[PDB]
Amino acid sequence: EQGIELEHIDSKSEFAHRIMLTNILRMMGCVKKQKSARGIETRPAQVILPMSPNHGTFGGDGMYSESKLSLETLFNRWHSESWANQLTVCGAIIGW
Amino acid sequence: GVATSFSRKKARTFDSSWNWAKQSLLSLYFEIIHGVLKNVDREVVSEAINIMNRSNDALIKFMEYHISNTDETKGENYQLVKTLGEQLIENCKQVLDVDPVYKDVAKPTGPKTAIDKNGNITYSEEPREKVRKLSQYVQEMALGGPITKESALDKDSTKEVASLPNKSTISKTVSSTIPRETIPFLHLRKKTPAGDWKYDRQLSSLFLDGLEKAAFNGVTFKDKYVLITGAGKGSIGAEVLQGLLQGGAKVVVTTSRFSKQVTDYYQSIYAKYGAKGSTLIVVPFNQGSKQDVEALIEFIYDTEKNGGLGWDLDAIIPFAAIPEQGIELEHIDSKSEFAHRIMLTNILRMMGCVKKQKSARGIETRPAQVILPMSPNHGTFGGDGMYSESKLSLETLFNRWHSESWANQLTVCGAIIGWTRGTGLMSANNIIAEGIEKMGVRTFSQKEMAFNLLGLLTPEVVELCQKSPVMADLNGGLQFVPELKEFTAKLRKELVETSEVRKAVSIETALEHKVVNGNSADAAYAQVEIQPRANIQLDFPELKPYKQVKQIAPAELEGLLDLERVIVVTGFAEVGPWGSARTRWEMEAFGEFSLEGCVEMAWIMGFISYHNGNLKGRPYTGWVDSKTKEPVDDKDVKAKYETSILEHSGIRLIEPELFNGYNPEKKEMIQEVIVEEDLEPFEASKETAEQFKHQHGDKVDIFEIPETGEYSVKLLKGATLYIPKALRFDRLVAGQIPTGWNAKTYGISDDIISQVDPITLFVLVSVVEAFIASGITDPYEMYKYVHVSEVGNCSGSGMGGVSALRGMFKDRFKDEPVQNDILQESFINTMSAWVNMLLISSSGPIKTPVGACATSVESVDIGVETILSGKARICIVGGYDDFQEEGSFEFGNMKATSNTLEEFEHGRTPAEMSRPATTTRNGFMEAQGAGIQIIMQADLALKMGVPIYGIVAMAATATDKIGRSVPAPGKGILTTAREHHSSVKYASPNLNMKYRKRQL
Amino acid sequence: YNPEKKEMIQEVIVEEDLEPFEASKETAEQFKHQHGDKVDIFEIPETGEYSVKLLKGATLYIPKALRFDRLVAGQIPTGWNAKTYGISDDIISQVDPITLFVLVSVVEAFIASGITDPYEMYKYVHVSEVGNCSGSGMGGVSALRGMFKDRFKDEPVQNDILQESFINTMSAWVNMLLISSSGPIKTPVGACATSVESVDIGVETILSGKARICIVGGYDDFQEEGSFEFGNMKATSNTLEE
Amino acid sequence: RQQLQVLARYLKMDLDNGERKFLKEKDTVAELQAQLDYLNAELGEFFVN
Amino acid sequence: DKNESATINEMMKHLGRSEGNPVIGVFQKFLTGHPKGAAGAWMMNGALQILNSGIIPGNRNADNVDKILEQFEYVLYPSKTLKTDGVRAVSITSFGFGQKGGQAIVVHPDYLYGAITEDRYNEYVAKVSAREKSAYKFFHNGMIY
Amino acid sequence: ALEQETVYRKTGVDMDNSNVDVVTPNSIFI
Amino acid sequence: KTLSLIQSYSLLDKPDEAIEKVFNAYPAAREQFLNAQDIDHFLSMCQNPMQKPVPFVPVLDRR
Repeated sequence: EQGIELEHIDSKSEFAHRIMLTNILRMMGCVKKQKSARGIETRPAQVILPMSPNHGTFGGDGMYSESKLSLETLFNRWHSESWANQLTVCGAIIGW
Repeated sequence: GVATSFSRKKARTFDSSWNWAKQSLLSLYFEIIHGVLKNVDREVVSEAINIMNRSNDALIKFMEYHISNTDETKGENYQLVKTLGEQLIENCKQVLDVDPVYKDVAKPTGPKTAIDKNGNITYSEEPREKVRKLSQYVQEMALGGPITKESALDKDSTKEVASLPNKSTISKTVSSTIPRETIPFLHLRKKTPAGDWKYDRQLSSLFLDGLEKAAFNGVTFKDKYVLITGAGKGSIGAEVLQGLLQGGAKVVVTTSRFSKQVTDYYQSIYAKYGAKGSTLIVVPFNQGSKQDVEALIEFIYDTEKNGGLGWDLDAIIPFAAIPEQGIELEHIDSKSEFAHRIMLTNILRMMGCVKKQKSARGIETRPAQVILPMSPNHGTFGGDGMYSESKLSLETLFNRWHSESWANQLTVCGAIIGWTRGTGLMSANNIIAEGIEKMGVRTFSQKEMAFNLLGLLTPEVVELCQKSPVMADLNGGLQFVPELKEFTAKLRKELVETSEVRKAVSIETALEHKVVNGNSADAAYAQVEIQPRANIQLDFPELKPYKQVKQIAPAELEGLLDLERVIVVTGFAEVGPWGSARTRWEMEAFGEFSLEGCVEMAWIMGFISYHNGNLKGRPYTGWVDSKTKEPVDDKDVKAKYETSILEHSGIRLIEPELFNGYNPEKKEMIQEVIVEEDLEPFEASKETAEQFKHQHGDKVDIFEIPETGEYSVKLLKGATLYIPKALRFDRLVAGQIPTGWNAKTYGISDDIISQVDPITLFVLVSVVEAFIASGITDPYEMYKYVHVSEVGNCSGSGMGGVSALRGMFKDRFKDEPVQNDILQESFINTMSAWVNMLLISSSGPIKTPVGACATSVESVDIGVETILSGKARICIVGGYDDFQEEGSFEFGNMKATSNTLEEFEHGRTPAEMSRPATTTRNGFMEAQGAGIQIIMQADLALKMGVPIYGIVAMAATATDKIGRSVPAPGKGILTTAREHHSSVKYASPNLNMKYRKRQL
Repeated sequence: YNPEKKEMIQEVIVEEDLEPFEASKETAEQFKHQHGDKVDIFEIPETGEYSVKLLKGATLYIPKALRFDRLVAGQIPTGWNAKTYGISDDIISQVDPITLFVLVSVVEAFIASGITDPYEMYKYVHVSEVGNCSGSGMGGVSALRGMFKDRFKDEPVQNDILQESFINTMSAWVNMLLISSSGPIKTPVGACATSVESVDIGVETILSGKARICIVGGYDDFQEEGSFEFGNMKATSNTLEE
Repeated sequence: RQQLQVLARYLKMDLDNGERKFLKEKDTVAELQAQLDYLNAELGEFFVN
Repeated sequence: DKNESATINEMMKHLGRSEGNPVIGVFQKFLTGHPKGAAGAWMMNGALQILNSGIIPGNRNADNVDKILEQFEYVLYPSKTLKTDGVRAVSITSFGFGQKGGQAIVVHPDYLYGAITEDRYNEYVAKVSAREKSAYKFFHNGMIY
Repeated sequence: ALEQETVYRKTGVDMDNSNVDVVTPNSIFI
Repeated sequence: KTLSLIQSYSLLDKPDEAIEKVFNAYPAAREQFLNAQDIDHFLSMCQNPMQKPVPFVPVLDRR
């Protein structure tokens, strides 16, 4: 999403946010339900999330920065919920 | 979820604080005179602030007259009101031409959890030690506490009212009081080159000083335009709203659940709190809808000419939200994806929209401060769905404000809101608040959290926001309680553990006492209760002792009046939408029925019927459901019938069973067609066939059917027919007599009910009920005191027997069966004829007026002049009209009545459709029934010992000028105040009663 | 009105479906709303008009004609026209015919009183001291036919027809066109005694010092509906017996 | 046409039953298109595709 | 509702009603609607109920009083019920179709007893007290049967 | 009386934060 | 919905005291004729068959 400033956030950005955040959560949600169904408690899947170091610092990115920053909630929720035996988070802050 | 709520036409504006100040004053005046509010109470102050905040010249002239005409002798409470009231006038005069102020003056409360002996958990908000004022609250906040390390009110409020205008200057600010190595509880943050947000001493000082001044002097929001969402009844959103309105803000408030209940909550807040210059617009709104957001912001910025507001926002506060509970990452579905749209993407779209509207108009120097509710707790509890993702992604707006092209239109002020206690016990996690506070953390009332966020709208932190984004930490040290999830969980354990052990010991001690005392000392323990029955009273006027009656009037009055020529109302009654004058008064005055109200309405509407006989075998005496014949006790009537009573009373959708099957959604009209092609023969008697022939001539063929004697009727080509059709009519609502009302229940017979127009049944019941209000149970008792020629009927109607007119103009035309004497029943004077023919049997005057909507006053006028001419000693007086299909339609063609479909567009309900004196009034609400009064010479009233409800001093009628508009009202009744003023230097002695009495 | 030939209407059920007739879109939807299953409406795709098949079981109204036995009445002399007195076509179109009889009676009465310009009263008396205490038994009885019959037959009827039916409007027109008083207005209804009741009210209004002058009297029209109803009550002479 | 009409009546045979059923369906289409045109207005053509 | 507020304001201005003492408006029709010929009788019943109770009922549907009505200093448009110490008199104004205005004034019934003797009053009080008792008897009997 | 005895024997979304206040950290379930 | 001044009909054994008690708490009752529903209830108790007949004629009717 290029030259989409806050005036211009519409359908493409709302769809992009679903690709890059909500449906990432739904895919780790799904692997938790399949691993639990079969009582697999000792073979966790390491999720590698592409993070950014640059949240908002360029603009024109649509909802990219909101997408990227909201995955940093998974480093806290791994302690606070019931899916740590099914899933591990390894956030990679990818650079230039 | 994503469905549209927002319509411009549903928007309600509240702007008439110039009227609510006078009502707020007069409310507090009588509260204090009846001892409901005392000097000690904190209400008289919070109320005073609101009366000062609406100070204008009108309101001082009002307060002066009301406080400079109280007799301080008549009681202690009259001295109290006059002391307070003189103070309140002194203040109000200073503050006149001063901008109004948000000032919280509430007693600061802390949490208390109690567990009793038997293991019941009670929560109570408990006056804090060393924090009795709002000033003291800002000092507590500045000093932090041990965990934040880093190496004349309620005695004499008449005195505190005096000290509200007196602006308090402080030599040293509290910023200096902030100890080093200590982070305060409220503080601003600053972004370090690393990217993190740290406590900043300097920024934080500035904020806390503005917050100190707000606590003393108060804050103005004059000329501030605010959008606020997620501000419903019992939220922080709604305590912010009160403060905005308190300081004269103009505010748009959005509801997701628009209704009379909600639109009344908000009317009630504006009328208590909206200071001079404040307005409140309430619009229905779905923050989940993209189309509602675009539409809202376009309505706020559009010109009043294009149907908008013509505003330009200075603050957006988007606190709308839906809860998601026990939604872990496995369970994120549709609700969470929708919640994320409400709480993040459509927040961005709403700031996007205000940027496009501000830029359109080249507004580069009036930015709107967005106040985002942030959390400090991102992911640290779980079960929150996508709440944490929503909250954390708004922290991108503190960076994008530098990196994009919208900083001149928008400023971000992120408020990290901390532990805010709700109502009681269940609300929030109130039971563990006390326990969290023991850690050195501070929790907040909703009114303190409101205070903190109104801090962020002060001119000092508006100034920072416009330099750089402001991040406000209103979290009172919860940063520093480590592993808060498992802590909070340990605290709930310890309360439950204790409660359960205590409740288990309490159960066993009851069992192991029940066993020792069987059901002897555990069964004779229990008392006998008295459920009240309805003792319906006639409400005759209270007669005081003579010595108390001679105070009221001047002594010269004895022997001065000719009592033969003073007219006096001696009884009254009515039949209308709320039953009787008794039940209408309860609804009008209290808005709710009493036990006696409910039983009268249940008897009227025919829900209950007394029984004194055999009832399923046994003998019974009491009330009985009229449908099932099951016994009912008065105590059960509210619960059984109050809901049914209120659906089928008052103004409501037209009920077709009441109006002869009239369905305004479906009006039978008829169109005149020419028959192109001959019809199939139908049979008809000889006489009916000759009637078709006489009408149609060549265009019909009639022939005998030689066996039967009947006739064929061929309607031929060129013949006229009438074919029915159906208009949909737009006047759907009316004030109808309560469904059930029947002349039978009063004692009128089926012979009279069949003979007579329904308006005449309303009248007969009104004349009886009126004679009972006059203690005249047998009308013939009048003729012990007065000749048969001295009782009059001067009552009338605007239109009269309007069902009888339908009979002679429509029902005959359709060869329906109609009584031969239908015409007699239509005359406006027949109702009176029936009253004479069935009750009174006078040979006294009968002067029936027609005065359209003023027939009842014309009736009084005629009634008085008939008595003061010595034609009659007693007179029945009043008015009656029915509601039928034809008049409803004609009042619609004249555009006099409210169009009910327009009213539904505006989101009005039937109740709120008659709204006199209101901005949005758009025509009247047709109703039906009768009102009767009995008036006499005062002389004759005192001789009969009838109750005397009032004196009719004056009764006049006037026309207006030359016009060409029969429904246009005029000024012609001004002539009741006609007097000469050329020669008004010295007082006329004809007005002095002493003089007048000397001459007598 | 021809008393030898009174249009009534009888409600028949259609045994056999009718021939289609055209109607505008809005009129066709009105037939549908009334009849439901018993009518078929279809667009005629060229014009935009609609066919209306009235089906088996549908209700129709067919006209018929009573011969009525009250053939005679005391009618204003044929020719009488409010124009000859000086009343305008704008006022004549707006107003019920009983109100034309009244306006001419109030002028003619002021001339019998040598008051050619009613406003001369206000040299001697306040604007609040002229009254109208006149009335009718039944009032604007052609306006009632308008709202109870002519609307039903979707004939054209003035929107303000209801104002014209009220017994107090005649007086309103007299004030609005001649007198311009702000004095009392006590309109009586007394069936056949409204004129004496009017006098009584008029006197008591003067002896109370509410009014110094008062217009007083009575008016009624003759129309088809009241003729018929006075016949069902057997009050009028049967002209055929006569 | 008139002869056809009496044969149709005799056979208890509605000639419009077809066009009725059809007009009633064209309404349910109008209705479902209105639901779908709304979701496009809310979510946008990009998201729906 | 503009014409009526204006004609009460001009009545009160001409008879030197004190600045700051406005008549308190009551709009019964919020609750009953407009019954044409009966409108005044209901307003009158209400006015007697106000006189005797000293309770002034509020127009619960006055969301927002029209800005045009602030020019009328001598009227006050309450939205909630006011329980006062007493009401001495009540005006009742009706405005018909076809140019019918009306006013009635009703004075508290206690201004009449000033005009009679302690004996005549005490005789009256006893007759009334008797009647009220009979009337209650009659009412409750007719209601149930 | 027999008739009477016979007959006796027969018978015997909310986006406004009014409910939960989700603006506040502790209303959710802390 | 209060609780009764007469808890046990034992208290009626000094009866003038128990009448004073009831008509002090409800003084209206001294100055009001029997409600028509309370006449019926009174005559319904006079017919109660599980009770010694009342030693007085309480009405002239068919009974």
